[PDB]
Amino acid sequence: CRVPMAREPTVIHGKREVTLHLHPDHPTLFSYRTLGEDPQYHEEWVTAAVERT
Amino acid sequence: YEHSTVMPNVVGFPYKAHIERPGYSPLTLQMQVVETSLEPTLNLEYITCEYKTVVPSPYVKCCGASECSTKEKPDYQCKVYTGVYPFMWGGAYCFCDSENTQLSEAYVDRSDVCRHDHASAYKAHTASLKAKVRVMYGNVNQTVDVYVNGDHAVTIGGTQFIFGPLSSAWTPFDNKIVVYKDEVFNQDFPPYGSGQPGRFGDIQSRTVESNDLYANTALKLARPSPGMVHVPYTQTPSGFKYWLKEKGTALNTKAPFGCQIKTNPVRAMNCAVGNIPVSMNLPDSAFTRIVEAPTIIDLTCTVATCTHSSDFGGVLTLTYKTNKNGDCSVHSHSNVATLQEATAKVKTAGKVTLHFSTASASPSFVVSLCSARATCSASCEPPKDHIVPYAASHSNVVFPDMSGTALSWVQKISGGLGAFAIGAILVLVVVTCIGLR
Amino acid sequence: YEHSTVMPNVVGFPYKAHIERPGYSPLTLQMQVVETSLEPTLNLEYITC
Amino acid sequence: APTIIDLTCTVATCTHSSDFGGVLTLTYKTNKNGDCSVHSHSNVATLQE
Repeated sequence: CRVPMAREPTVIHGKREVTLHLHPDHPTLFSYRTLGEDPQYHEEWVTAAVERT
Repeated sequence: YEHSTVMPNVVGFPYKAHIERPGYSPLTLQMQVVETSLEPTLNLEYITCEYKTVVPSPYVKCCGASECSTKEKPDYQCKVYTGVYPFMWGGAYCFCDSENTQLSEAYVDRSDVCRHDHASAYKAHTASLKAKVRVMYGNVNQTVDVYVNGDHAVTIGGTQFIFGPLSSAWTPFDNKIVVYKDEVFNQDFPPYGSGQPGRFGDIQSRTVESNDLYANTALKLARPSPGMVHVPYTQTPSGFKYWLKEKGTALNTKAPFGCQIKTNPVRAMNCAVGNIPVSMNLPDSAFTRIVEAPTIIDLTCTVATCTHSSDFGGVLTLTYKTNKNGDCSVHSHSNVATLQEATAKVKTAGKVTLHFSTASASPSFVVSLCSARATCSASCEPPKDHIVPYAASHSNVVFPDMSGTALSWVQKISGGLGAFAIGAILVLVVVTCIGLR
Repeated sequence: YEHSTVMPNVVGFPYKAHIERPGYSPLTLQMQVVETSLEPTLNLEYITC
Repeated sequence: APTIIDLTCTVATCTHSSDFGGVLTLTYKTNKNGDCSVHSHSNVATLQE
């Protein structure tokens, strides 16, 4: 079954954090987990351009 | 020659064991894990898949009276009505005007296809590690698969390695898990035979092929509307489907320590936790005779530049004075620094350059070239990127060593302060002494 | 990698910026001006001939 | 990049003329051969190379 690969985000580096310029064109997922101990997970459906940090 | 050591369980960490057999040239041994599957033992508590409500055509025995013929199918429901007037197309269904019966019946059954679309409900209790390790000593450049428990013994061209049990028994999987297609949720499923309508496991088969099918689903019948031949029922929707919509964040996206999750042989890979004790039995053939290893005299460290970056951001050159040319081991006895190279080539010109990573502003580590030593130091620099795409190459040791500019300043203030305290103590004691005698 | 420096606005002065990137060999970046036009905006008040 | 150790100045002759009227030789101790940067952090001098 075929499936597109979404636009790669424009990473912006910062002190101990990033700010991604998500640029979708149809509802996609986005989940980041801090692979340390007791992570800070997250999972949301991006529908339009956003600036998630 | 038995040798025991511990390596961090971090995939992609170039650990370097440094065995020192008296009467033999020291030998370095660099090894690293490349993948560590963590398979827990499972018991298939039960299997759930979307139900299917079978509704046999009503047996409308009109001009008479039918009876509720009870059955034993899962959640079987049989209802008998009276004073009902079916109206099959083209006119009434029988010459009677009243005194008629409809034997409505309906019962749950597993979907026609859930050998492909079921959601197992295993119950995992005990973990079992399994790691792929690469070892590079002399020239073997080999990789082996071992079960990290302390009983699997792998032989790599002579030497024998036994990877002891993992230091910590931490396991991301909770007591009960639910594996659907590719995710392993940390749910708490209801025990078999106690599923509730609407939520997970309203339909519970003991196994994919077995036929028990505890099917509590609140399937309820209702009298047909006059002048029609439906068999209405009010069944709470597929509980399994509602679980799909409200499954929540799957364990794949919240596993601690960055443990990647795979499903078919359910496992957690690349779990970066704890240490891996390693015991090694070595044959004498591997080692090198001292009389043949180029001897080293007047060893000296001089760090060209140190930057405690995530990768190897520090270069140190060793000035020595050898007798011949060849190669032999190097290693940092301390842990604050990790060398990139394992074996360096020694030449008549007493100069060899090594690259090391670190995480301390003022690291200090006893470098060991071939057979000698040299107290090594540096004044390091912090990088300016805030981010890199590769993991660390240095144990996170940030505490400086004495003689560091940070501690040296602390020593200076304390030393001056201590002298002031001593001077006051001496003056007071002298005053007390002269007062008494 | 951002790096901000100041050069003297003197034609033909071989300025030599020196960027020290930790984790990398320091790079000397020499640069010099060759001509600096200073054009102001005008408003033709009138013409006299 | 080649590593440098034991760096020390020695000015053969300095005449503070308009041009590069000062020559200094640096004695060092490297591990290999190559090229890399040179720069005077202070402003009282301006290197040509």
